Amino acid sequence: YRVVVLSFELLHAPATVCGPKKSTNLVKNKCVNFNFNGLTGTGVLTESN
Amino acid sequence: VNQNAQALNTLVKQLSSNFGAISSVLNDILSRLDPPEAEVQIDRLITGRL
Repeated sequence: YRVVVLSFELLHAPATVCGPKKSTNLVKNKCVNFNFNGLTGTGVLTESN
Repeated sequence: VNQNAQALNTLVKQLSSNFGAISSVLNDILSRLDPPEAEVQIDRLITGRL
């Protein structure tokens, strides 16, 4: 039997491999459901100082 | 005021602790595991946080 082990680094860094989901244009100044490369959350998106 | 604030800050810090789950972040487990088995991970956090 041929065997493969798919090891993943789930430790945080910028995105380098990703599953087949399409991206979309980003909303600001409104409450939105949001994801960045698996960083799923819910809230208002705004420019940082 | 110091005792009130240290107890509040500890209640907040214990959101980050693992209690023996595969992540402490609930939304990690909700992305990475299917419901039939994710519930065995999340119970650790519900019990730990409670």
